[PDB]
Amino acid sequence: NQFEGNDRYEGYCVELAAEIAKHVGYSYRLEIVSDGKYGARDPDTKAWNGMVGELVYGRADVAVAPLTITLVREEVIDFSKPFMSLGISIMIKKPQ
Amino acid sequence: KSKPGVFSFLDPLAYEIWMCIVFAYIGVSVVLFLVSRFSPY
Amino acid sequence: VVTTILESPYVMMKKNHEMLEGNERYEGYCVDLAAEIAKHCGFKYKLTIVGDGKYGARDADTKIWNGMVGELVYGKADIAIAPLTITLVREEVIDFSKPFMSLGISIMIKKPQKSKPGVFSFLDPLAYEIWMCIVFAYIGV
Amino acid sequence: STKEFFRRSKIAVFEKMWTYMKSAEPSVFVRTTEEGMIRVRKSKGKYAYLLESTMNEYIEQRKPCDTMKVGGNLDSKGYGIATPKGSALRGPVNLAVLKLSEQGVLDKLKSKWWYDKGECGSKKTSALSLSNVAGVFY
Amino acid sequence: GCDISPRSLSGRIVGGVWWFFTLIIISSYTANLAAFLTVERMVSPIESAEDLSKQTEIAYGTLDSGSTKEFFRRSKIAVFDKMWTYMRSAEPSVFVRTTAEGVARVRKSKGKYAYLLESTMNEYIEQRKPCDTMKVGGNLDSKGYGIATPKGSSLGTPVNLAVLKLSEQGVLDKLKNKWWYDKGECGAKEKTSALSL
Amino acid sequence: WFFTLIIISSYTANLAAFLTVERMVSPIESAEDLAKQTEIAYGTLEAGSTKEFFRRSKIAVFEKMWTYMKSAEPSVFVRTTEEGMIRVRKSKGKYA
Ligand SMILES: NS(=O)(=O)c1cccc2c1c([N+](=O)[O-])cc1[nH]c(=O)c(=O)[nH]c12
Ligand SMILES: NS(=O)(=O)c1cccc2c1c([N+](=O)[O-])cc1[nH]c(=O)c(=O)[nH]c12
Repeated sequence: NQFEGNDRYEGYCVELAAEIAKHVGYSYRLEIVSDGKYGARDPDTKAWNGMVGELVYGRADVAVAPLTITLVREEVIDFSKPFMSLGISIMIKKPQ
Repeated sequence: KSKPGVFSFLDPLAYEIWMCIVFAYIGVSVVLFLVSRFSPY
Repeated sequence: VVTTILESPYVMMKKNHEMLEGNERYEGYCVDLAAEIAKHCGFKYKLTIVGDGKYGARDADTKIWNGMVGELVYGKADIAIAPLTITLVREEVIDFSKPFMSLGISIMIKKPQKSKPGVFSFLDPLAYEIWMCIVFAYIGV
Repeated sequence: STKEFFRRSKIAVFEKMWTYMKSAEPSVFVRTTEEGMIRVRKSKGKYAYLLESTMNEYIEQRKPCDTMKVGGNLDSKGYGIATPKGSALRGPVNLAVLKLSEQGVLDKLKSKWWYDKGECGSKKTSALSLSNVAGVFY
Repeated sequence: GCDISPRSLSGRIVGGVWWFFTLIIISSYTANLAAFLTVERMVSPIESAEDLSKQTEIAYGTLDSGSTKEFFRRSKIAVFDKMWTYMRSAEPSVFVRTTAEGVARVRKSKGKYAYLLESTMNEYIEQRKPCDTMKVGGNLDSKGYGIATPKGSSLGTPVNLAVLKLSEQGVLDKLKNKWWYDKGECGAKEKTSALSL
Repeated sequence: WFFTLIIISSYTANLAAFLTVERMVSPIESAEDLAKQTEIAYGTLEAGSTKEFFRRSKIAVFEKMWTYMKSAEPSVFVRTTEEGMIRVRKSKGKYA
């Protein structure tokens, strides 16, 4: 409540967006996907549910978040070269 | 059916170790004899 | 007019490649990849080689690209299918795909061997602190 | 995506995993990631979770720091920056991302928000230790 | 044995506890030695990169005039800054002129040289005869190998979608297994030996 | 006395090692045991139904065998069955 606008948000993606806009040279206003879910289409309704929707429907101009790169999205969206490579991994109890 | 050799009980230690064990036994015994029976005390 | 480079195990000449005529003598990873790419796109391809650097780069004076990048820029080939590294300078003059193989820097060492036994390796079963405590417990007793 | 990746896998090892998967755990599967983390923490090493490496590291650096990531990455994917089709922010954004990666910015941010803010730390001999035979000395 | 044993209760207490101590310690020594001789365990001195920076006995260098050296030079992480300092203040030249030169330098030496390279070639070599090398630790950088195309070719979107489809279904992983691990010489028990002098 | 202690303890320990290892030894009893290990080479007739059966196999274990098969034995394969029997007899357990 103390801070308003982008100043209230802190994290990796925020600083990444700062640097990206600095290099491109544009001002940005953050927000959050109300659905709170990453993009995905309804199999029957054929409608996207998430930030992909906020992009392809003109609501948003860019998405800066952990968007997994997939074929379904790459057809209706223009991604960028991965800023973070990633993979499936194994999590175990730390041996005391 | 591998027939275990007689003197396979020596296999845990190499031949050289047994040889030098014998040598050290002789040396120890001689040095003990000497350092015990030299000084006319 | 695809392109490739002999760096193994991406492109290599199959055993007895004299018998093979063309596009079948080559073997490796990049070749199977190009096969599947052509299958999913349809076009027909003839694997080739370039040399003259074996990869992309630029001469600051000549300002002429060399290798796969050089030939793609100048029309000598259609696409390059090879372990070609994604980089800023190249993306400014060509267009890449999403990485088909991600990697990074790593450390190579010689495999640890059975170390030659050290003099006083007969103390190894117990830590040095145990041995010193043994000595001083002997003294104290 | 992990369940689909295992189900639709043509590899031997992950095929065996899937054959094991869907067994009578009763439920090896889970509905929420926090649920999986809690289940692994409660289990005395009897459960292993499969998840994205980034979250595994973040959790490993979270209090109480009672879990760890082990092994390499089974799959290989990436996170990207999205723009709508036919936008003017395509080339510049990709160029910026690549320039940042070469400059080392992204790795520094990774280290900062994963390790320089972790509750836990940063990072052998089979010889018998004095703790094994302490009662003798006492 | 003993040519004398204590007769008083206090001396006998001392002797008894000493006897217990001796029994336990000798048993422990013999048992742990049996463990050592039964199970061979070779520990790699290095399991990360910080371990490599702290160590000075082991030397490490990249290929001279390459992208890896350019990475270490312009670095901002502390560990890689330390490595760059070392490599710039190293005698003789840790650097190398060719990949095979680095591989040979690693193989000829015995745990003295560690070579910093790409993960893929390292994994390949760890499967070559002689199988006298291994890769340690994680990866210090992120990179990718990408299919290229001239600016304006109609082949961009199709190849992007093709690689994405192949990755999703799992073709590329299978090909890597085929050309790195399979088609690989050494894959992934020896009777116990008598003790030597 | 110190020398004696060390030597007797070493003898007992190495004898225990010998017997323990001799007790671990699980011989080959199935296709899997042969498949995973590689200290022993296995090959069938060059031309025959066995080579075709392994080549055209959709099973995991025999797929692994075939992957191993056609390797640099130099020649795990053989031309005559008597040749295979003689080769196994000559090999000191190094061929199956
Ligand atoms: N676009 S995405 O691909 O939707 C996706 C994007 C970003 C993070 C994800 C994620 C998914 N997922 O698959 O559902 C699962 C998941 N699970 C975790 O535990 C975590 O930390 N992050 C994630
Ligand atoms: N585009 S590239 O960047 O040209 C390049 C592409 C592909 C493989 C490379 C490589 C370079 N390099 O840096 O020069 C060095 C190098 N060194 C090795 O030891 C190895 O196995 N593979 C490589």
